[PDB]
Amino acid sequence: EIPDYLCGKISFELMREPCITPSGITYDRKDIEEHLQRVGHFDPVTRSPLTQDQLIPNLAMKEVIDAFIQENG
Amino acid sequence: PDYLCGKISFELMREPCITPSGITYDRKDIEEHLQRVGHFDPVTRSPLTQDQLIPNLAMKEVIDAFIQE
Amino acid sequence: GAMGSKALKRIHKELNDLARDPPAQCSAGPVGDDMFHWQATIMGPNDSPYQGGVFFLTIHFPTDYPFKPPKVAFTTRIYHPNINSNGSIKLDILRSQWSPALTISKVLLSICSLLCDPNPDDPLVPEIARIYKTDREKYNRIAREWTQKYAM
Ligand SMILES: [Cl-]
Ligand SMILES: [Cl-]
Repeated sequence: EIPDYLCGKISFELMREPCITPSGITYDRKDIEEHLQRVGHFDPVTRSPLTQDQLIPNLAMKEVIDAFIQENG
Repeated sequence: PDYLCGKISFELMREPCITPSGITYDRKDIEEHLQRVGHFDPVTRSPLTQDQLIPNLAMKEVIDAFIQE
Repeated sequence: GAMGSKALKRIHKELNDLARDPPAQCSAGPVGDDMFHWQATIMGPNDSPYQGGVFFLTIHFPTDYPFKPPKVAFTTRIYHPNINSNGSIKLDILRSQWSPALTISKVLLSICSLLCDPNPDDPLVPEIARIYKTDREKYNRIAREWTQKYAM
């Protein structure tokens, strides 16, 4: 079973390319990019204004997630 | 696990902080660095200031579960 | 990000309020292009042995400001039971009694109060606190000598 901080706030699945917003919130890249294009330019959780270019790769989470794969699925 | 450890402290972090370069440091270390070494990222060397530091809330949840082990 | 921008807008707001209504004997503001790093000036209060001296302080705001206190230290040497040779200030507002409703203006007022009225019973420098409590004539003498040697 998966922990929650590994799963996407939007995707509800294991994150594959985690980005973190200026609020400190981490999303899977495709899902947050799809939210920004279809819903609006705001953080799904904090609601503060958000654009695609402000997403930051959460590099430490990417290796946390990779280590989960290397243990199970 | 090297990834729970800071890129300055080289120790497990209590307050993970990420930079626009996407590198996570323990807060005290990165802030001391910015205030008294220079306004730059110690690993990428790109320009960085205190207000660009972003709490790495996901990484904090990781450390919390490892502590309970 | 959100947090840093929030801190910046509040530091900015506190700077503006302070320049619009300066204290007569004090000042504080960013040293250059860095809003998180200020310098302050305190005139030694008349009716105290710091009379006539000028004291400079550095202020570093945290990224969590206003939800963490600023870091404040003297860069001018001063003889005081709650201020040490590194310039560190033992003062409640800067430690356990911080509130996000307080401001740098209130930090400066509190430090001035501290210079007029030490807290020797909770000392940072115990020997100075002892001379303060047991021999105020000597404390005043040495404090004025330090004011003349280091702040005039
Ligand atoms: Cl997501
Ligand atoms: Cl670090």
